[PDB]
Formats: sequence, C-alpha cells, structure tokens
Amino acid sequence: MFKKVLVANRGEIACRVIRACKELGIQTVAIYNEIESTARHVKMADEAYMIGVNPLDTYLNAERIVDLALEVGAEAIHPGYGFLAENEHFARLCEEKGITFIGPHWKVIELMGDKARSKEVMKRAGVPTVPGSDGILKDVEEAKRIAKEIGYPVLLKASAGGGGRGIRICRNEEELVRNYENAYNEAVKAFGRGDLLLEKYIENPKHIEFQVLGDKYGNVIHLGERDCSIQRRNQKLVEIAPSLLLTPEQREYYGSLVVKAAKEIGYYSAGTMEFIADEKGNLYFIEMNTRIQVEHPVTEMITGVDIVKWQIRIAAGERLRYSQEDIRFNGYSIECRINAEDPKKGFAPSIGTIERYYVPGGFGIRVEHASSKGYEITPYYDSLIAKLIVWAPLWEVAVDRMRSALETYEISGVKTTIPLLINIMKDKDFRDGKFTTRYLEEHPHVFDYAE
Amino acid sequence: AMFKKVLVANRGEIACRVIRACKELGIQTVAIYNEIESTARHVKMADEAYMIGVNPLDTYLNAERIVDLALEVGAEAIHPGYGFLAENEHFARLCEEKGITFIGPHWKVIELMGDKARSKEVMKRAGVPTVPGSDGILKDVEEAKRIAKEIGYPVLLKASRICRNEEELVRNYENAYNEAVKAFGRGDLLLEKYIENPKHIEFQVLGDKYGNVIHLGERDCSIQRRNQKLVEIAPSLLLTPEQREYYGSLVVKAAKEIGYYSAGTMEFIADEKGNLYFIEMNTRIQVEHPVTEMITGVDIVKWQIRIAAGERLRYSQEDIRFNGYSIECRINAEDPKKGFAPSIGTIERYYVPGGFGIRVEHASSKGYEITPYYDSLIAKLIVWAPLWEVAVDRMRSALETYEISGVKTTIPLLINIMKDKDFRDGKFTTRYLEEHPHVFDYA
Repeated sequence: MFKKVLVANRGEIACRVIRACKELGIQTVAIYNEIESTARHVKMADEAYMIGVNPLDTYLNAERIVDLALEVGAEAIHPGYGFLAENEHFARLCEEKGITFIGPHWKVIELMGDKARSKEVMKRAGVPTVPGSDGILKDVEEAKRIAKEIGYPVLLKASAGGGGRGIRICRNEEELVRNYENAYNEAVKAFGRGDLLLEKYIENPKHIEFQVLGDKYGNVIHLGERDCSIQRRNQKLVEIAPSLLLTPEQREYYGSLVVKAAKEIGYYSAGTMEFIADEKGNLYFIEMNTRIQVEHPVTEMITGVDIVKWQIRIAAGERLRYSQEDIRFNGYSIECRINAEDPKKGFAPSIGTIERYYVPGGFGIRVEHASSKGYEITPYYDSLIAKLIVWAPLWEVAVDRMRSALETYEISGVKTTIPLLINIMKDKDFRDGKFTTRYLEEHPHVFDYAE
Repeated sequence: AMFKKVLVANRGEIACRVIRACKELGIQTVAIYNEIESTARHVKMADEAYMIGVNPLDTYLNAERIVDLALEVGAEAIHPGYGFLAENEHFARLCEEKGITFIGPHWKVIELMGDKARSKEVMKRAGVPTVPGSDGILKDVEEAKRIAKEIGYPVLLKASRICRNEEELVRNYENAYNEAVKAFGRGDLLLEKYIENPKHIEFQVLGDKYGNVIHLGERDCSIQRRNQKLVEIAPSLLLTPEQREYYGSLVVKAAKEIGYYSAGTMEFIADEKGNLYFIEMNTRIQVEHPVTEMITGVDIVKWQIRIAAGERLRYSQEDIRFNGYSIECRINAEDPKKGFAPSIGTIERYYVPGGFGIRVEHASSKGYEITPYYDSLIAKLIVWAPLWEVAVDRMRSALETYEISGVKTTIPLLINIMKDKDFRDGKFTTRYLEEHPHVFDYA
C-alpha cells in the first residue's frame, strides 16, 4: 500500500480522492494555484504545494507535477478527471520516473483517446457500434441493400471534403435515392468526387454508459450502467443508476461485452464505455473514458463498491476482491450537478462568491463538495459547486428524495442549476422515466421559475 | 388517511429530520420558533412557520398554545421530536382530546413508562431482567441488611455512593437518609446491585397500531459523560446474533403487553458477559436513531409518520437484517477541556464533510448562534461501513475534515477517541472517558 499519494487535481474530486486515501491510511499531497490558497482540498491534504505560473498551468504542467512528486516522496499520483487524467504522456512520464499513475496503462490511455481507434477495438471485441457502410458505397444499389440491412432511417454523407458538406436523413428507399443523387452531385461540384458513406441514424437517443473496473491481473468486472441523457451540449446535469431502459438480461449482456472488450485491451483501474441507445435497448458504442467518471457515486450507491478506493488499491497491486456474481444492483440513485451557471441564459457561468450555504443531509443523501461560505467561483475552473446524490429502494422515492433535498439546498451569491433541477424532479415525464438527450429542448417549462 | 399537514413541535436537527421525512412523503409542514431564531434552518425548510412563545422554552413547552395552533392552521398531526413535550403525557392527551393525531405512542403508555416503578413491573411481567435489589423503598437499615445479604456485594444506596460491606452500609445509610431529607424532603432510599465496568446497550422497537411490533437490534452508547452520550454504535460488538434476537424478542414481548406503537427505546446496562438489566424506556424517537437506520435500511421517523396515519408496518422480524457497522458522533458546542461546559458564540467557518458511507444530521450554516437556552448540539456525524475497523477509519477521516470555528466543539476529542487503540478494539465501558484522559490532550 502506498505511503504517500499526490492528487493532481482540485475541487470536489480532489476531496473525494483525499478522503479515500485518509480512509486507507495514506498520506496525501495537494497541489494548488495561489488564487485558491484557501481551497478545501488544500486544507484536507496532509501536505500542499503551490505550483504553476497561472491557474491552469498548476494542473497541466506534467513535468512540474511528476517532479514535485519525486521531490516530496509520493509513490503515486491520482489525476481525478479532466486536466491530465487522460493524457498518455503524463502517464508515461510517471512510469518512466518510477511513480505509479492511478489509472490504466499509458498505452491504453493513448489507444482509447482516438475515436476511430476505439471504434475498431470495440468492433473486434464484439461491442456493437453504429452500423453503416464499410467505407465508400460502391453505388446506389449497394446503398439500397445496406440501408435495408441496417434499418431505416439512415444518413448519407460525402466522403471527401475533410469534414462534411452536409448529412442527409433518408427514411425510405425513395428518399435514399433522391438524397444519394443530390449528395453525389453536390459533392462532385464541391470536391470533384461524388463517393458517399452511409450510416445508421439513431434518432432521439438516450445516453447510457457502463462502468468497468479491472485489476492488474486480468480480473475485470462491470458495475452496471448509468443513464445520463439529461444533459445540454454534452454537459451532464442529471445522472441515474441503474437505467430504467435496460432489463437485468440486457444489463448483463452488455456488461459482459464491455468486460470482454476491456480484457482484450488489458484495461485496469476504472473506465466508462459511453453508448447511445434507442427506445428498445439497442446500444451503440460512442467513446470510452479512461479515468474515474464524475457521476461514479450513483453506481457506488447501487452496488456498494467504492470505486476510487479500489483504483488506489488496484494501482498498488491488490487483487480485485469481486466476481461478477457478487455485483448486485439494489435500488436507484440520482445525482444532480449543482453548477454556478444560469439555465435561463444558456447556462452562462455565474462567477462570484457564495454567501448563504446550507448542505442537505439525511437518510439516503450523500454530498460531494468542496465549498463553504466565501468560496469564489472564478472563470478559470469548471462551474461545479456540488454533486448531490440520493439513493432509495424505489425509483419514485428516489425522485422525491432528490426533490426534497434540492428544495433544502440553499446557495446564494451566484446563480445555480438548483431551481431547474427541482423542476425536473417535479416533471411528469421525468417521474415516468420518459427522457432522452434532448429532454431539455422538449420540456421548456422546466426553465420557468422565480428569479 | 395520510396527513396533508404536520406540525413539528421541536427545533434544530430533529425538526429538520422530521421535515425531510414529511417532504419525501408529500406532506405540508408547519414550524414553530422563538423570536431569537428567526433565521433557524427548520423555519426555512418548512412550508409554514409561526413565531410563538413568551420566552425561548415556552415556544416548545406550552402544550395548549401548540395544539391550538395546529387546529388553527389545519394540521392533522404533531410530531414532537425528542425532548421538550415528546414524553409529556398531558401534551399527547391534549392532542387526542382536540382531534389532533400525536405522532408517538398513546398517552397512557407515555404516562406508564415515564414511571420508574410502573416501568419495572412492566418488565417483571414480560420477563425482561431488571437490576437486582430492593423491591421498593427500604423499610429501614435492618431490611437493607437482609436485602444486601440476599443479592450479593457490591451494592448501592440511592434516593427515591457504593456500599461493599456492612460497615460502609450503616455509615453511608445514616448520612444518606439525612442528606436526602435535606434536599428532596423525603429520606426514602433504595438499594441496588452494583454492576462493575458497565456498558450502555439499547434496543429499538417499532410497532404499528395493529399489534405488530418488531425490534431493530441494539446500539452501544457507552462513550458518555454524566449520561450525555457522545459516541453511539450499532450493532454492539458485545452481543452475538443469538443474544440480539433473545433480548430483541423480550423487548418486543414487553411492548406488545403494553400495547406500544410508534418508535421506542429500551435502555439497559450490561455486564462483562453480555447480561442485560433494564433501566428505562424512552417513548419517543431516539437521538441516535440514524445508526440503526444505517444498518437495517429502515426509515424510523418516516415510519412513525406512516404508523400514526394508520398504515400497517410492512415488515416481519425475519426481514430485519443487520448489515455492517454504523457510528454516530455528537458534535456539540461545548468544551471537553473544561468539563464540557457549553461554548456560546457564533459559528464562523463551517465545512460539512460528505462522501461514501457518510451522513450528516444538522441545522447549521455560517452565522448559527449557540445560545444558552437550547442544547449544545451542532451536528450528528454518522458513518457506515461493512466492517467495524473501516467504520472507525471513515469516522476518523470525516471528523478530521469537519471544520467548525467560532466555538469550541467535541471534534478534537472525538478524533482522539477514533484513533485510540482500546476504542478500535471494542474495549470501552461507560467509564471510558475517566479511564483514557489522553483523549482530552489536544490543541
């Protein structure tokens, strides 16, 4: 077990890691920028060092961080999420200097950081991806055949022109033909080459993600899935575990598949496979995060597994003491991001100073936060004030508990997402499990609230 | 028949606890407060709040004004919390007479189990062991002589000081009859077997209004001073599963014999071997109920509310399992270096810890003012883990990050208790604080 760990992060995730280390009996080192000399994670660590020439260089200067670790005798670095956590060169430099990086091997971080090289890994493991042409379409006949084979609707896009002159949705064969001609000709005009690619169109999808955890001896489990469809611009606002979409059979089927894929690339530590999903529970792989997920607590609440503490144990060489048979899914857990942003104005950040600040607690309530009165939201760092997490045996009780917790979470000095989140908990569609990404676009009333 | 509106006749953390249970149930809430508490958390959390009372205690102790307010605002029920009027039979009778549902046991049960001698006889008929000693007031010193011979040394004299042999017997008896005449007007003394190195062990009961009564295991609240609990655990490390079900069965049997419903606690002293002797019953929610919630999954307060509205308790004893260990620490505004004297002042810096296995019961923010009129409790910090040792580490690590300035608190003492070897090994009695003075050594 490590004697000292350095947390190359800030805010709530630094406090989460620091708490896991203290529980393990591990000494901790924090890093900070001078504009946050009073930061909570600084007070919580056994040792703290101001480094960096500006607020971001503190957390992004790989060489400065590995060097500080060597100076102060830290055997391992936890990177949290964001900043350098999925930076293969930071992980490689840790290994080269004899410091253990708490995460997957640097070669896996590099592998899964590339979109298409990630898609192929998952295809080769048997993890479903979005179907479509296996490159350029030979002709219109083949487009008709393939569209028939993967199911309408589908997308046609020109192959040339770097990005894309514009994608066309085709709902039936007739539309496929018209759109094939129009796109072929517009692409001859624009780039000189009419060749088209085809893709299955997943309309109005949900965001569903699976959690994996592996030790450095090939033992790898899944911790079921989360639904994080309630998001704007790919920023998640509400995350639930498990999904309401999937049955136990689907859950173990896809879970088995991501375990299979993780084993084939030699994954260890924590990781997440994010998918889009249709109404029927068909999932398609989009991307993998090779780090702790922000919303990992909801998975912790329903499985009993302490993911961060197991990252640290795994990095130190311990075996994962679980078989998949041990992993059970009990009740439901909801997490809401309490952000300093204004949902009535496009979620514009609300920089300022927290004045009133009362944290909720109770049966089934957990708070991940690093704020008190006087906490300053600067433009340098993300807008997150707190993650409010609840657990209950029944979905509806979980919703009521999250509503009642939010209604008691008092924050003044900045605008927050709390009133919007309360409206979501009170919304009939949300209570009935009916939401996709796009939930917010399709429910504008949740933006109606007092000042 | 679920209530539409409930009035919470209490303040502070327990009021917030009840209000949260009510909000989750979809019940409108009414708070009461004194003018010195215009900004109190429970006022802010409730849907409705009323300033009443001619002084800070009158707010919560004037039964008639509170019942009349409930009728005025259309509250169907009153939750009394703990302390104040919670175990006041007259308050409960007054609710029943005016058509208000009191969230608790029937007022006749509150009257019964508030009486030491009636409580003892309840337990004698149920088969629940009591402390051996005199069978009422001692007739004289001669009768005390017989009773001491029969029950075994050591023994105690107490009015309605340890006595190990006959000399000490008379010597302490003349002086003690006289010293109790001085103070209470009545010299009547009782004698009791002296239990050396005792633990405090409490059993939780929960009953519905249809005769169904369950127990929710036990708690060890031995870490205490002058009977003020500081650390509470569930379950005990003392009892085995068989002892737990044996004593649990007995307290269920007693409760059924008195027709108990709602939540209640049977407090016992226990000797080295796990023998229990009944001391008293609280006919109300316990302060340290959360540790029991953490290990059983049962929401005790919300079940009080459901039971009072006429629901059946949806559990048999076979469903009640005890999973892991839960520790609660009372974080009080008091100074353990000066005999735990209250530390009045205003909270300045205030960071609540959170995380996996952490729960906080509190009603404070920056600016919360600790007055002399009310108890000193700032927060209850509760943790759970699958294993005792991890629970201790989790509480130690939660306490070390719980930052409170502006007043003195029990936090440094609690941290030292969490890192003390004896405590970690389960080795503690009600004398723990006397026997470990080093825990008072801190800056």
